[PDB]
Amino acid sequence: SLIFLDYDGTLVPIIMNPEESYADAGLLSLISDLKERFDTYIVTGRSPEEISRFLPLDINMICYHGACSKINGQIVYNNGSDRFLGVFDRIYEDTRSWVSDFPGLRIYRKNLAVLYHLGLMGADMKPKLRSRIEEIARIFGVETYYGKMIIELRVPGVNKGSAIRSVRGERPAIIAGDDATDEAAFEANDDALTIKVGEGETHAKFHVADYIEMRKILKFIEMLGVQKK
Ligand SMILES: [Mg+2]
Ligand code: NA
Ligand code: NA
Repeated sequence: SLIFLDYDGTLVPIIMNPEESYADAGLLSLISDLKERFDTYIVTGRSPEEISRFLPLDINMICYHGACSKINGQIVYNNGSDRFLGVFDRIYEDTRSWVSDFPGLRIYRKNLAVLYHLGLMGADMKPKLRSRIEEIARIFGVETYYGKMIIELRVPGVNKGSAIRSVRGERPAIIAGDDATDEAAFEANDDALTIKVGEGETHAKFHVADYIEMRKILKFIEMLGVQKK
């Protein structure tokens, strides 16, 4: 059957340095085993280049919250998102210097998104930075996402739920995630086995404490298949 797994905060912990989130041997073994028994999909806001190096396994992925997928190794742009490739290049070029204007600010460039991390930044200039980002968004016609210590410019209309729905249709599936974008995905796929990771109110059918418990559940599902055959 199908299994859709969010990456950050679901399979790995949320950390201050997101560029370091490579999968450890434990996760590599778990997913390696899991993909042998289930059609496995990593669903993330990360790019295919990121997940590909973080988790170098033979699995499918829905990236950028659905703007691009990597299926059977093929980079597949969805909803004509490739029309935005030149846009994000320009956005990065015109805003990369902000790292000096706002010491502490970190900018993560991706083909279809530019993520501004305010984690190490001073509090005082955040409202100013936020307004600058929104201005760039209006200028280039892109969409702005506000997360925890994060502000990301992305392709308008991306939606994890819709992307997942599009793949599974009505087929049975497991869907796991840790934040609002996943909560929304559960809503768009409420007939699936929804799993919430972390604290907070949720409508998921099952709930786990953290990525460690999440991994344990996946570990168990694997053992179930070993007996099942
Ligand atoms: Mg997450
Ligand atoms: Na992470
Ligand atoms: Na976690």
